[PDB]
Amino acid sequence: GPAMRIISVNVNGIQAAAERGLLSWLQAQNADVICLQDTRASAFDLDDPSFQLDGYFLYACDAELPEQGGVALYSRLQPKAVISGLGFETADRYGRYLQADFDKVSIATLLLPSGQSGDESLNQKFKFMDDFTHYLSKQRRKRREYIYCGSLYVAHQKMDVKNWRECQQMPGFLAPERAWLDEVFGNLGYADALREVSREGDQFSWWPDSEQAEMLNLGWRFDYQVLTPGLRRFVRNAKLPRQPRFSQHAPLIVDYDWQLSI
Amino acid sequence: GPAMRIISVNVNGIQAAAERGLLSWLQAQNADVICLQDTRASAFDLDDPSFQLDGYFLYACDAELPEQGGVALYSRLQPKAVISGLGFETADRYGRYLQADFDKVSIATLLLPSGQSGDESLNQKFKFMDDFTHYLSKQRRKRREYIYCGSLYVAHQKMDVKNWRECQQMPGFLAPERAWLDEVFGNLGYADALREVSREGDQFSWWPDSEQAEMLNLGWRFDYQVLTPGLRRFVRNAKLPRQPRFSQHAPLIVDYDWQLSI
Amino acid sequence: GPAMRIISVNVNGIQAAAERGLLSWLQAQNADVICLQDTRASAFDLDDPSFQLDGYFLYACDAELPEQGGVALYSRLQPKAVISGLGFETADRYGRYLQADFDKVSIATLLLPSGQSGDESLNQKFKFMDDFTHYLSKQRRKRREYIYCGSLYVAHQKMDVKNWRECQQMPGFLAPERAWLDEVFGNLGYADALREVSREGDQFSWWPDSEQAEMLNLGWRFDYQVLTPGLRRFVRNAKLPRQPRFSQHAPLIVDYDWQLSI
Amino acid sequence: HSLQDPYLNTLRKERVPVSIYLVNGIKLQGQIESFDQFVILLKNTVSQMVYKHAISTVVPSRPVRL
Amino acid sequence: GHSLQDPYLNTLRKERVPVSIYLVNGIKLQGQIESFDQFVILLKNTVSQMVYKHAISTVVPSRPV
Amino acid sequence: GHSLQDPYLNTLRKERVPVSIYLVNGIKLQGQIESFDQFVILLKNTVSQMVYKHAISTVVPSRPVRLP
Amino acid sequence: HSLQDPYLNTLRKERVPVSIYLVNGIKLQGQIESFDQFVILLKNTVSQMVYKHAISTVVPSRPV
Amino acid sequence: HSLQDPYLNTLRKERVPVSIYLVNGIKLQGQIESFDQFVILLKNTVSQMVYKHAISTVVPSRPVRL
Amino acid sequence: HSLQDPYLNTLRKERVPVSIYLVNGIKLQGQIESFDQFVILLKNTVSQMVYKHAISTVVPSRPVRLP
Amino acid sequence: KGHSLQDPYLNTLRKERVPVSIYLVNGIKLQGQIESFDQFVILLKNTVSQMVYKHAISTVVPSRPVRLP
Amino acid sequence: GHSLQDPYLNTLRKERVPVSIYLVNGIKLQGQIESFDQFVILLKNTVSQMVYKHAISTVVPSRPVRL
Amino acid sequence: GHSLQDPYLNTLRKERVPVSIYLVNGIKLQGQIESFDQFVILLKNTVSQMVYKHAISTVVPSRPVRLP
Amino acid sequence: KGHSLQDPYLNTLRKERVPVSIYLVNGIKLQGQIESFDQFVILLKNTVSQMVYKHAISTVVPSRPVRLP
Amino acid sequence: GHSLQDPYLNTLRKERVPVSIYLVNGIKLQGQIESFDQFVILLKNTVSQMVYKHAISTVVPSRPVRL
Amino acid sequence: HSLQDPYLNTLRKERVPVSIYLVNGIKLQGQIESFDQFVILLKNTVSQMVYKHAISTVVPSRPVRLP
RNA sequence: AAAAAUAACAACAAGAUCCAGCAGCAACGACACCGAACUAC
Repeated sequence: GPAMRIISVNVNGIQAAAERGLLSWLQAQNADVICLQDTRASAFDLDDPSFQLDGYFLYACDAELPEQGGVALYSRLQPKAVISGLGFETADRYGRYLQADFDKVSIATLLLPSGQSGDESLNQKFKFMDDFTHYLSKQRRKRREYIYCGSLYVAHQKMDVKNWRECQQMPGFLAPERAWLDEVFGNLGYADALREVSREGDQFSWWPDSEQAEMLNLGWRFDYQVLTPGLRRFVRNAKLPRQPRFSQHAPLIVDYDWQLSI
Repeated sequence: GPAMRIISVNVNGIQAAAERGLLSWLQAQNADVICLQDTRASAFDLDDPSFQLDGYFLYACDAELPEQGGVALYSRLQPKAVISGLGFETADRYGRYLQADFDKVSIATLLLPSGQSGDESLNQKFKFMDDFTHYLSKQRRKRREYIYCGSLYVAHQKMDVKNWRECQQMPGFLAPERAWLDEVFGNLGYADALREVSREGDQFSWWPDSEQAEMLNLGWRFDYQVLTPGLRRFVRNAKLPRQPRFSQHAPLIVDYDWQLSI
Repeated sequence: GPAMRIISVNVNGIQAAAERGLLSWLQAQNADVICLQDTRASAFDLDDPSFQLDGYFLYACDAELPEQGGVALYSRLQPKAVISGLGFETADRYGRYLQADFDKVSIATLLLPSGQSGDESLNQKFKFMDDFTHYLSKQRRKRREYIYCGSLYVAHQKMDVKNWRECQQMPGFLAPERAWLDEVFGNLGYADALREVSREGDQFSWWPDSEQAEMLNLGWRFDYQVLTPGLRRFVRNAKLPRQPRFSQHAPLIVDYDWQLSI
Repeated sequence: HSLQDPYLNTLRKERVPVSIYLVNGIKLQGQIESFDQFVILLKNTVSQMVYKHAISTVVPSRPVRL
Repeated sequence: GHSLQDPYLNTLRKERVPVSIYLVNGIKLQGQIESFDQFVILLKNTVSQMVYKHAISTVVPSRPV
Repeated sequence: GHSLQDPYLNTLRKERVPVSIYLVNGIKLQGQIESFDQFVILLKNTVSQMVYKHAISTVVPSRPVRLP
Repeated sequence: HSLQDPYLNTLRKERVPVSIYLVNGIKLQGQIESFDQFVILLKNTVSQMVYKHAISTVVPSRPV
Repeated sequence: HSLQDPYLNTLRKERVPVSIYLVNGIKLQGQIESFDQFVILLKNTVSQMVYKHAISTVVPSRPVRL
Repeated sequence: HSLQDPYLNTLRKERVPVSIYLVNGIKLQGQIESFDQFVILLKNTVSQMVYKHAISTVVPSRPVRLP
Repeated sequence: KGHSLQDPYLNTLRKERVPVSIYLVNGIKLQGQIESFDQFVILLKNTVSQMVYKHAISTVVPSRPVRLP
Repeated sequence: GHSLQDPYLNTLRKERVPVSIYLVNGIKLQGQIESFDQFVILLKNTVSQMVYKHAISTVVPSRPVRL
Repeated sequence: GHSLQDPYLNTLRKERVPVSIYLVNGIKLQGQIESFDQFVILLKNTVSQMVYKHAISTVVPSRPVRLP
Repeated sequence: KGHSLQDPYLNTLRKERVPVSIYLVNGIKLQGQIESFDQFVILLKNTVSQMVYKHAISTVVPSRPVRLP
Repeated sequence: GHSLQDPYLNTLRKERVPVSIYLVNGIKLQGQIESFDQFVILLKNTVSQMVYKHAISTVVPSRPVRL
Repeated sequence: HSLQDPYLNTLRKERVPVSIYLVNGIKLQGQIESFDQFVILLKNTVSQMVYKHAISTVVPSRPVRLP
């Protein structure tokens, strides 16, 4: 049947992903579109055929400072048109957004700054969120549905984090971020993909560098397939495989009944 | 764990189900409260220890005529209080309602008339629905979470019935019944338990007497577990085992993480 | 008082019906717009004075082959604008559609293929219906109201025919045909006219060629006066005068309250 | 409001295409999405807000019971 | 504040008098009064139509009451 | 609350003066005030007519009347 | 309150001819012998009780 | 009446030549001299008292804000 | 106000070119600048103000979904 | 130079009495046979002949298949 | 002269047939024609106006006319 | 051309008649024509408008301007 | 009049029979190959002889990339 | 032609007047005219946009500036 | 075309991601592949011809300096 | 000036700056208003 598999992943640097073997695993997994957040490389660097897969196209938006950020995106068929922009100063400067249009559906490779480095990063993240709320309030009018395959770097509910009592002050889980996520996923109506297909816990996507957290399963859910309410009904399965870890995060394969086409 | 299992099984006459072995199957099938409906027998008949199970209490309310209707209810522990009244001529005169109260949770054995028997039955069904929607709108003030074990004889959406193209004319699927059932699950805020955990089709709970529909699985979903929005989050799982069927309807088994108590 | 009478009779050959007295019968009877179907001739044949009715403007959209079909209208006042063709291949080729817009309403004249001639005719009918359902889904959004004089050649419900069991194999009563006809009157909203003011059985329009079928009255309701819900309130009365009998189809007369005014 | 509220609620839940005749003669068509003490919502390709103090009559396209 | 409206309307409705409700815009409605409220009334000339009070001007009963 | 409409209407009623009511629409009705209220007025004719207050524009007595 | 009542009181005490233009478009002539919160009396040739809601504007015949 | 009062007061103080369009269609012109619950005294050479229940809109003519 | 304000404030925040049809059959176009309990404001070149007792309907140009 | 295709097509649609359908930039879909045409105007027929301007037309779809040599 | 628009407009003006010009915006202008030339077709209804042709979509006379 | 567009415009210009320009989008400009060109028409409102001719639907003078 | 891109681009789209997609100024999409082109009109063969006027066309999105000579 | 448009735009360009251009679709563009040529104007406020003359309806400078 | 041609040529040579707003209001983000008196070919996945008489404005996403 | 009725709160320091776009509405409620009373849209 019409199975559209989207594979979102945060490579945390395309170099590490290529070293660990993300390209081979991704090519093996049948999917219509793959989102790679945080490329940390310029568009010319992605031009190398090493990253170009057979049967997939190469799209990417590079940050002003290559190491600061960058996003990529591959699809099986030539999309209608690529929109490598957002409008805000932060997005345009750090190239944290790239969109691909299709038939009544458009996929966006969103990337909110982690804010785990320092205070300036947390302020940039707060600004980016206070601007993306306006952006989503604007896109709420158009007919075409959107699929933001984005690493929001913010956990929503307790089901996304174990031992929440300890992470009540760690960046990515404070009160304002929780409120913003609850408003974007409730007030605006952008229903999540996981909380509608599998309302279970322990579905973590992030793990600190410390192997102790990995062994203990202490992880956070940062990746998100944000879906317009029009596409919520078109969800089928979404499971996070952690054994093919190729970066700080893990892929988030999601299959939909909707079928894309030029 | 704090699991709570509820079984709703319409028998269309407790005699036939007891002959097919519903009593032993229930006594073996672990559960807390059995919302069995359509007893078709008077209280003096249910009082017979043959029907009374071990470790489960018995409550029953019949109409003026034993075969005219009536509904019964089992329970693990002695409920806080049982009430056999709704306030409507179409409910009390037919003995179609019986509610049992545990700590801030009320389970009700609702039974709507089939309507396929004739036009008068369809008119009585419409009157009962128009009165029950008002009863619900009046009950929205209470804080107790309600668990209506309803045999509504109405399919909500397309997935709830196979070959809807042909069923759009047969009773149990007309426009006003659909509108009423959607309003119950719509504006009023209530939500069905089965459709919450399993959003897939082919999960039917009724088939005509002709074995052809059973072989083709052409059936409806005339059994619902209507839950107050307060209990919507506690729905763990739901199942509709068709093989161990003791009548036209199939046992509907819903398990929650809620833990009832005297 | 204010009233608007409309006649819809499938003549299946204007020549034969006129030789039997159709023209004089219509001229003698009061009427505003005669929306007859199946002219079996060309627009020039209609333009001849022998076909024209004194006091009624005449328009026609002949078919590619005269005998294959054709449609013609008889308006009493110069309509706002006449539109020939429906956009489909089978519609524009075989001249099976002709609309005459008025100040608000816009009587049409639709003629579906019989289907009893052979499997190819049945496939053409299925294709035309699959296209016309989409046409209606697109048309139901505009403001103005319509009054299709369609000869759907398909019975709606069992009550519209006697001995529906034996007709399960004959064309015009198959499962997909009933499904389409009920969906056109279901979700789309296009109400009916004959079965809207008098919901009594034993009323039919079409009768087999065998006179014995007429004596026994084993007929089907093929002539429909489909009308957008906006006009369902203005429907005043309907009649199926089978006494004259000018062709294999009985004349369907109706009278509404809406007063046309060019 | 013993008749206004139940009538509007019945017309809403059933999604009956109602025709609202305003005071100035013109009539609007569409089903009642939601209603208030002074505003009704008509859905007919554009969710418009009609005012109670400007409506003259409200005729359902098909009969409705009470 | 309806010691004169409510009894008159109730009598006209119970007795089933075919009344004609002349609105403010000049239109002449007809039909029997089915049920009246403080701000709306119901007629059934052909279907159950709700007429708003603020849009009504006069109510002429076809028979003296 | 008003103190000038009630007495005027009571006078027009008890004196039985041929009253002419002109509505906001721009029409004329004739008859005597049989009863009044806060929102309706009964007018005598071939058939008693209940005219609403919000629709009445002017009430002219056929003859001059003095206030109480 | 602070404008309607004092304005009507001034119009009455001066006995100035007052033209009351109704919402229907008619121009009623006469003096305001008295005024209420819902009806205004305009007497000059024949007694009249013009309802407040049916009054669009009220223009004096001379400065006040 | 959170913004109506200050808006009318600003139109009055600045002596803005507003244009008041009634419901019947006729338009009146003149600066706002004063206003109160269900009344506006438009004074421009000649004084007039326009009732608010009969006023449909008030075009300020000049770009004036609160 | 349970359904009136949630609609007018939504139109204001979204800046939808709304068309207001008055009770006398006249049409106005523009965006809601600051609606109140008695009067609404338009965002046209003149910033007209329309009372809420002479407005019959308010139809938006683009479909607005209630939050 | 500028009518090498626009004039023959309309002439063929007119001579053969083809019931064409015109589309205005406003989105309306006018129907009726073409009676005449020029450099900036087209005369429809149908019930009452009305004028249409070229600068307001977008597409002229022929209901029946047209053959222009 | 050497066209179809000019004779048709001349006949419309001479016979004074009520035409209903429809603009590209979709609105109509009821009224008869008084004089035309280029980029203009003066209408004389209740208030004289000046259409610009290029903003006209169709000119529909209320009665059949033969050039 | 412009045998008629000039008289009816230069007349309104020299006479200073308040004109109402209806554009193609629906908005209405008001004011007197200060000076018009083959491609643009300057208005004399509170602020020099300069309304283009290719975006004007109609020009209706509120005064019955003579047609010299 | 000496169009350096319009004329050759349309000629190449026609010769190769690319599923051109014309988006009109009105905002509606028309799909179908390009049968012929002119200075003021374009005939696209979408199973009919539809003629779309130039001034009413906003963009001409091709389905597959074409080689511009 | 265009004997009045060029001198009217030259004044706005030399005086650096903030103009609020109105597009045909109704959207407004606020900014000063940086340059102008046949069928093109340059508006630099938030970004040097190039507005086509055929898409402009009105050019309100919001200031009495006349040569 | 004293300024339109240099502007478009600079935008093409610099390959700045421009955004063309049309008269209908739709946006089209792309790069100028080749322009003419009536067309401005884009460059976004493929070459998309855009007519001059339909463009409302060209917004260079990056500041540009005239020649 | 009164919830035809909360199977019941381990308890209220206390109420009178532009839609990557619909195979397209026989046409937009006929355009933003064009100052002595006469009873079907």
